[PDB]
Amino acid sequence: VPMHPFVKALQEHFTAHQNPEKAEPMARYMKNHFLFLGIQTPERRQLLKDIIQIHTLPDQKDFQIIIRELWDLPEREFQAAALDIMQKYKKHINETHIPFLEELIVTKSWWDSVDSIVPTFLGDIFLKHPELISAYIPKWIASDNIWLQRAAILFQLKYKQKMDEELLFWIIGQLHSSKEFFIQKAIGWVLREYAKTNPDVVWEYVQNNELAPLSKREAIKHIKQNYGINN
DNA sequence: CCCGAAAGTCCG
DNA sequence: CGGACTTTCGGG
Repeated sequence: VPMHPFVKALQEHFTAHQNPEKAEPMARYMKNHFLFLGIQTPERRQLLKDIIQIHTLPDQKDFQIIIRELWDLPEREFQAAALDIMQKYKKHINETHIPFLEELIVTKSWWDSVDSIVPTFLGDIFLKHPELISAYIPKWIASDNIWLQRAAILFQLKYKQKMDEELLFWIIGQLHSSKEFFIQKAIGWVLREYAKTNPDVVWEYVQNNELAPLSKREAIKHIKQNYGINN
């Protein structure tokens, strides 16, 4: 597939501002799973802005094409740009994009891309179409893929009073035995966050259900102050 | 300005 | 283990 001119312009502009000195620790921070150009977010967003000002944002007919082509580029900044761009097409995104979003989650996978995709884009879709949750979450949990499993945990992260508690706890129950850091941490996170909405329910859950020690400790990082730590 | 979050390192 | 600290980013 021939590169879209918008993507080529973006690649040229990013590459002209690369910083090899910054790229080295930036890559080590991601455990060297990715090449980096060495461009951090404030400049990366300005550089994207430059290209939009010159070329304009492509027609929505090319939205998914742009994202995939950026996803295929080796340096991590292009996936970060791709997520910035998807946000600009946000009002075109609906439930038919769930498989498209799945595929972004399982390719070039790490906590930075997956955390940017799940509580926002997928979170909004399932909030509007909760009947579709059961068409995906059971598969995600059963899959070998820890990022799909993390997606099942985190898609409700920002739901607050719209949280489905029964569902949340069922999902955690399914994954509480996982020895994977990124799963134990996501469980801790989502519980810590939901505790800001309903501390009593989270407290009761962690005191009476099995969790990895990391999950539990992270869950009660704040609300342990409200209940106390027994001798 | 601040704070809280993800990671990360380092230490007992 | 779990705590102290670090950077970057986003939101008040």
